[PDB]
Amino acid sequence: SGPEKPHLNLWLEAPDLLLAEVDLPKLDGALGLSLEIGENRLVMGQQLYHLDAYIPLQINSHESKAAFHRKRKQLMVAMPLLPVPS
Amino acid sequence: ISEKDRGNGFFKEGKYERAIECYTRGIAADGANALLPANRAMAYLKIQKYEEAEKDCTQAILLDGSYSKAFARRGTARTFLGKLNEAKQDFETVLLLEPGNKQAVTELSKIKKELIEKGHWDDVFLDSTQRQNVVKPKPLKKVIIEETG
Ligand SMILES: [Ca+2]
Repeated sequence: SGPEKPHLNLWLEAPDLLLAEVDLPKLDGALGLSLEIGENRLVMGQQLYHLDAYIPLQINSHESKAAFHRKRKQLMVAMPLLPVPS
Repeated sequence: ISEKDRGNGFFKEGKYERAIECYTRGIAADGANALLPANRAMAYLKIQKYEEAEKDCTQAILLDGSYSKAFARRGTARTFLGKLNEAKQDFETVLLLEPGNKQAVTELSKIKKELIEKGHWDDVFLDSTQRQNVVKPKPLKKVIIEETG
């Protein structure tokens, strides 16, 4: 047995806005859930679920936000993108 | 001699309140033309009359349901009035009538970010159209997880 890898949704809502949707049905409540975002990485960590993903985009970690939707059992992440090289 | 052309003259000269008079006279003499209310809404914006500009834009949209520039002016007006979700729906309409409109793409990012900052997650995530722009998957940063719904 062990923690399961959830289902992840990624898309570009805008050229500089990346949105995520993690499905956590067995989970309820944002307490006991940690989220870590790097420049090209997404870490979601109680040990019921765990998700270590690599994103092929430059993420603004400081201005990123997240929220756990209780009705739909989903973790929603909002990752603004860093300015691209000229 | 056109009352709209005369109003545009005052507008280039920055005389916004005098262009509104011409635009009003042109509206009262031709209620079917959608250029006049959109032009007067644009002059209203120049003098921070955002409430009055929204009505002049809706009037133009009722007349011409495809007037892209009318949605654009109502979009900025609705932002200053705080109606962010309604502003988002206007600029996304522009993006359908004028795919690639740069004012629309810019203001949509600025609006969808402020909507998430204020907590209206569903207004962005549920009403989203760009769900097909899929993205297939060094110190870390701890991001706190608020709640919603
Ligand atoms: Ca109509």
